[PDB]
Amino acid sequence: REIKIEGDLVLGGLFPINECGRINEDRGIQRLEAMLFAIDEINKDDYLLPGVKLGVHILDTCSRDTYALEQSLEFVRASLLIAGVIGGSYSSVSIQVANLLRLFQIPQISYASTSAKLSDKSRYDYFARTVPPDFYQAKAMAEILRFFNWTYVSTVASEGDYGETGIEAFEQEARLRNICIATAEKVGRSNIRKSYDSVIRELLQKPNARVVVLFMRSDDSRELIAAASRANASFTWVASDGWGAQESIIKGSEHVAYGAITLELASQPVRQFDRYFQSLNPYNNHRNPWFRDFWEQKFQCSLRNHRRVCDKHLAIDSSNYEQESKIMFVVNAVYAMAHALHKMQRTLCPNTTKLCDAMKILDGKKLYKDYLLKINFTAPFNPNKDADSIVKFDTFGDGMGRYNVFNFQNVGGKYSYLKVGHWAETLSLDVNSIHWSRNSVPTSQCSDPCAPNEMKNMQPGDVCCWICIPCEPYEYLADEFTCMDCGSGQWPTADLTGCYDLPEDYIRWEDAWAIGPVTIACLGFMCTCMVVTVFIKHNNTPLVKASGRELCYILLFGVGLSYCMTFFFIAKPSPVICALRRLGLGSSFAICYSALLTKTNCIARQVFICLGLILVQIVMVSVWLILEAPGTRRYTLAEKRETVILKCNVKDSSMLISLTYDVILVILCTVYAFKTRKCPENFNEAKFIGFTMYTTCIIWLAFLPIFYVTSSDYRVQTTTMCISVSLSGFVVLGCLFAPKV
Amino acid sequence: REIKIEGDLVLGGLFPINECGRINEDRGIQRLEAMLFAIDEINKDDYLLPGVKLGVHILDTCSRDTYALEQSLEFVRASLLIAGVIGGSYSSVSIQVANLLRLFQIPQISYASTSAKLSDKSRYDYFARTVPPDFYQAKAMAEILRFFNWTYVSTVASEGDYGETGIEAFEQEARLRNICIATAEKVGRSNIRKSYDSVIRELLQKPNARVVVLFMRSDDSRELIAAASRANASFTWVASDGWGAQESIIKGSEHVAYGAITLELASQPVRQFDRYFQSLNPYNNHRNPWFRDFWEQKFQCSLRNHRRVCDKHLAIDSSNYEQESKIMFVVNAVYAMAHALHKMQRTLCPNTTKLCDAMKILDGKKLYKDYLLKINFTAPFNPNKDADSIVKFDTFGDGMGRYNVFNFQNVGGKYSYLKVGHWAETLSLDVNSIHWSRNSVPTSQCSDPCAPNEMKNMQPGDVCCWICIPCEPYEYLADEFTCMDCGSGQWPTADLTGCYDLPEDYIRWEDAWAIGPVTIACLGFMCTCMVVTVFIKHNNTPLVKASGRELCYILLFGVGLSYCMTFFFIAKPSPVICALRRLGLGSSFAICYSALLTKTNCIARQVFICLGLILVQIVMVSVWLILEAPGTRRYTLAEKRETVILKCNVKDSSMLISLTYDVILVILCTVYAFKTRKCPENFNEAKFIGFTMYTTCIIWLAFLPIFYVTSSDYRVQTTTMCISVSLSGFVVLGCLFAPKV
Ligand SMILES: COc1cccc(C(=O)N[C@H]2C[C@@](N)(C(=O)O)[C@@H]3[C@@H](C(=O)O)[C@@H]32)c1
Ligand SMILES: COc1cccc(C(=O)N[C@H]2C[C@@](N)(C(=O)O)[C@@H]3[C@@H](C(=O)O)[C@@H]32)c1
Ligand SMILES: *[C@@H]1O[C@H](CO)[C@@H](O)[C@H](O)[C@H]1NC(C)=O
Ligand SMILES: *[C@@H]1O[C@H](CO)[C@@H](O)[C@H](O)[C@H]1NC(C)=O
Repeated sequence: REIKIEGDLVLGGLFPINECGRINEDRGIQRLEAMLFAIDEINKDDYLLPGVKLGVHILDTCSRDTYALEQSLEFVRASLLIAGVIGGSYSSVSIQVANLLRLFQIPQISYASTSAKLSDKSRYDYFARTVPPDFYQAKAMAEILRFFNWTYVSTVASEGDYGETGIEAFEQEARLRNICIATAEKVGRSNIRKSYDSVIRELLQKPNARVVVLFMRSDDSRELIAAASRANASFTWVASDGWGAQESIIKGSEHVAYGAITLELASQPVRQFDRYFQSLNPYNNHRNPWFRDFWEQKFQCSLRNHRRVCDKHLAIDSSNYEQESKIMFVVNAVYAMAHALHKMQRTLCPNTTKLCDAMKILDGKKLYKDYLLKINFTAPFNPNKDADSIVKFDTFGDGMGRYNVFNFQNVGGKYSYLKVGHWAETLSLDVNSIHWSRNSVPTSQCSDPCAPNEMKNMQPGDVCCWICIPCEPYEYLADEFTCMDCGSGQWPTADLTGCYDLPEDYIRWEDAWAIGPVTIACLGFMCTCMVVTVFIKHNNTPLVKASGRELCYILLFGVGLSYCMTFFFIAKPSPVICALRRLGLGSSFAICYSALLTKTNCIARQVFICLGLILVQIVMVSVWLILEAPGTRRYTLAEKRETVILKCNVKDSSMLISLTYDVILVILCTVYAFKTRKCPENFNEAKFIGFTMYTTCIIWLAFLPIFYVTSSDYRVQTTTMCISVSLSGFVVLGCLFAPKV
Repeated sequence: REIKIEGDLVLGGLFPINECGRINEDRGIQRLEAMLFAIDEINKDDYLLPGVKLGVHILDTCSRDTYALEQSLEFVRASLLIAGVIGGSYSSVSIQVANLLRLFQIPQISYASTSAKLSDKSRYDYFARTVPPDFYQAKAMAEILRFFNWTYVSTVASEGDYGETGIEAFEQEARLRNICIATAEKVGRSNIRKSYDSVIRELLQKPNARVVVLFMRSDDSRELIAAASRANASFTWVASDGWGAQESIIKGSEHVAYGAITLELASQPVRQFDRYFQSLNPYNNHRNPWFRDFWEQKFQCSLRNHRRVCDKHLAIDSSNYEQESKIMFVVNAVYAMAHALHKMQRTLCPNTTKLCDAMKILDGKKLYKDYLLKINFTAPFNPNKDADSIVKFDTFGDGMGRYNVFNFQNVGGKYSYLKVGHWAETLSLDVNSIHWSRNSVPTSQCSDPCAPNEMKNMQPGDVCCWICIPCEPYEYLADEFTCMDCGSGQWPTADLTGCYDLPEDYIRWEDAWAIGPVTIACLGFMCTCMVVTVFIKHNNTPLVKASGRELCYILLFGVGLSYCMTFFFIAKPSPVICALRRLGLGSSFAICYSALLTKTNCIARQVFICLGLILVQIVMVSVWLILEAPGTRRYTLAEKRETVILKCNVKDSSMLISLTYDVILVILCTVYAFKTRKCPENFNEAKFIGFTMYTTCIIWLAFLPIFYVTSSDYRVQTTTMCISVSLSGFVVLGCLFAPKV
């Protein structure tokens, strides 16, 4: 089981064919028929090793680490001849052969070993890939979980030298663009969490992690899809090139990965392969001893007594297979050895064409410094040469990171893969053909964004998580993380940034006071109207002649003003109104004192009536000073969180100070009118004035101490002030008209 | 630089000597002079390979991975002779030589390679240690962070195949005994966090992680102590056997690790070593070419023109060195090869003694199945044979986990290590000789335990962290995580589990009422006393004869009872007292109705006085029914969070219902006594009774509507009820005595 065609030079090469059940049919013998294709297409091509036939010596690796070492001794046991192997297509296969070809100085060219450990050039100093490392693959998994703003993800990586050193470079590149990984764990096949149902349940315990980064190998992604359909669930499988663009890892679970996003490595494929690999039947196939049963296992044929025996019209056309992505890399990484062993011949022995004596030892260290910086044109089957087709190794012997972004679009019945994107500067994937799980762009964040009514961003200690919590309704949410207050008087709008002020109320609308006391004040116009018969119609009455005929024009005209000052208590507050209420209340109780205590010396006496007529302005001039000097415009009281009630610019004691200027003259009114409690003059002094000395001004000391207790203060001061003069309007001044007529 | 002494058989062995600056002097040539000691002590010992001389072929490893492979080819390049190597003392040295000795079937016996990857017997099937794995070392780091209850730790492990597979078995054994690791990171020498100041600052950003699990190698623990003293800080270094019991990793930082707890592997050392290694001078030392400059580098001597040249009286006694712990393991793991190559000779060729023809090929696979189950007595220098000294491999080729627990006690000036503990069942370390950092048993938990006044355990989503938060003061903290309420009436004690009830108040102490109204009631005894002159002294008065002489014994005796029912309003509430208040208040106002409305028909009238004398019990019999049928015991009102005020078992309307039974007879009292407002009989009816018809019962309708408004209800009903009868006690019944005398 090893090909041996002779040649003046020998190229090695060890390929994963077995897996020893299957022949692997996609990344296996579809690559061994490509490297052997290029060797068949070198010896015919002149000006590239002319006259020096290249022969190969190929062995399988059985897709296993410690079996590759037993097959790697077939090269070097003649050295204790080979001028370079073509590496191993897997990762753990090609690490622990570079730890044995290093000792004999044999160069190794891998073509798929995307691992980060193989750039430490102090240990593997004979290892140049033609595939970019996995640091440029975590960089395409941070810029693809930020173009969709997924933040709360859950990474899964297989154990070994591929996952654990390709996910330790993702956790140090997802904690740099604020991506919060929930659950990271191993899945590998040596007793960590080897039950695949024990790890698909852990990804189901989190309900808010629908984006799972599958950085696993090609073995633990056909046993994590065959264990994510039994224990039935679904996510958005974002996966590395372990999954890749393989249509044989998904052969029996075509509905659970129906929105998967995988990224292969970008390759414009070769177009002379499908005229060669398609024309290889088991009848005409000599060299490789694994191709004689490849068509047996692929087409399920036979050659013991199994199913349908091979008919000769069974070939491999484009209805069977699609050419693998990493077939450009196989024919590229074998010409790089063919450009090294040609430029060496142009240096050591340029006069001769065949193998000289100076190139018969094959100095390995000199072969690694004539080759590591060797750029070239291309694999010559791919056109657009200058448009990114230059094979070129870096200082570490790598390629350039060029990553297509595939998608598992299940649209045409046949569940096929489909390209959407790019890399190397550009995240250029177009969201118009990407199908998804449940046909929607999914979200995975730690906490949901909530309503902007009272919530706020409260991130306790980290960046990826927060919590929305209600705050006060009088505040505004300005900085979107802590709401702030605007103060009393103003109320925030629906935007929760600015606050709008409020007026007081419609005091004059009804309030059970815009119709009640003004109807009592509607009869207040009838107090002076009913007393107008004493005024002008019957001014020559003998009882009025013995009364204060000049005094009743002060005693009853202001009684109508006491029935008129309540009108200003219902209008809008203003310096023309609420300061006039300070001028009105002093004028209203300028009659209850000047017609009770003064009329004891006038109506129950004109030699001193000039001082009594000047007694109304005895404090009213000083009351004019307190109605002019302090602030007499407006105010606005603010109670608990909803009050804009606009009282005038005084206090309760300021009205009490004006109340003290007149009621003290009414306090000693009945004390100065207690002597005439039995003896009248015209049956009116002891019969009427003593009643208004007691009963009238007691109401002036009843509701007035209650004026500083109430809150709305609607009719406690408007009605009762106008109602208190109706006693002294009728029982002493309208009472005289009762026996008149 | 390789020892070669001949023999009929050959034992290998590769030791870490260089590091190529130092000769490492503790784990290096103090081991190579021990394996070569046992080979010098085998050929003299009969009955253990008799007549077959054992020769060694020893090479250095330079303490490096990929340099051991260039020296491992010196054994096997004659096979493309050696009958077994004695392994590599390091971890990464002895993994990637078992991946090359496996191919030629050569057994390898390590003696310090404590790693968990080397028990996967599908790959390294020619590798039997004599040191227990690292799964039994994480099991001694979970049971040592639970005996001190440290929970919030921060693990640090070096990169490679020792740390990352010895700390991935600690994180899966610290999340099993509730130990919450804060910061886990790599420190290894390939561009992860290779600045050691960048990782000692990350352990300083957490202020609550003073316990750091140092699972690093012997290289990143002399550059993490030489970078934890420059950027000066201190912790409690709990460290694996990378640190171990080495007194050369701490040579210049003897104060920063002064409370360190390290665990080596338990070994009762050999006692024939210090008679052999102490007697090896550079004059008499032939074989090993590294010992000729070992004493040059150890004693800082010379042999270009450096310091003090070697005098011949310079030897190595017990004042220089202490024998390493893993020297029992070197002489043990080389006799296991000597018991394998002896029991094979007793099987294949027992008739002859020397090497026969059947043992001249040295079948390697048969050498690994005659040996892997081979128990033996001991290395024969260690006594107490049956007391745990049996060399024995398990099914995976291991030892038994026996771990001493050292301590860096800096007590004697010379900062020496000191043993405290044990393992293999028992955490038996005794906390009486353990010095610490700052002489205290440290703590590292996520959140501190708080005061039990109002706090509670609030663990949001995890187990390792919580938060203490204050709750209500009327609740008790029962379950130590959520405080619970006990309800009104009872108040929790200092234990915050049980609640104690409260009485109401001392109502009769002062309350501005235990001296005020009772002094007014002290004169209440003087109302009947001043009226006693009308009672017995002057009962034959003509004004009293025209008055109700039989009626005043009902009108004034109950007036003293109205001055006596206020006494029950100050005593303790009870069915004898507060239900008597219901019987008293009806009896108190059985006089204000029967001497105002009834005395209008008696004192201002005996043909109908028998119905008036029966009018006191006209509703009092039904008032006795409501004083007997409902609940008449007690009650207890509970206001907001502090109130146990015990009113009697009625409502305010229940007293109002008793008030409605008598005051309605007093409501129509003045209406029935409004006719005699001008005409008296003995100048007492229209002059006194009409005053008590108006002024007395108006006070009965003044304070009684205020009795259901007050909260404390101290003197609003006790004083004013007794004060209201003083009007009808004096102005109508004491007023008649005023013109009498
Ligand atoms: C089955 O045993 C193992 C062990 C380790 C890895 C893998 C594995 O899945 N390798 C995958 C991913 C790959 N990009 C890489 O080199 O890791 C290349 C691509 C290829 O060559 O076709 C494979 C499999
Ligand atoms: C300097 O380069 C390296 C690389 C890897 C590990 C180490 C290392 O520190 N090994 C330490 C710890 C050990 N118990 C083990 O076997 O890992 C044995 C004990 C000994 O044999 O004396 C050493 C050093
Ligand atoms: C997150 O990314 C999505 C992807 O288009 C975008 O629509 C959205 O606006 C982004 N959110 C923020 C806050 O930038
Ligand atoms: C935690 O361990 C220490 C170590 O002795 C012990 O004293 C303490 O009581 C333990 N705490 C609990 C809650 O068991």
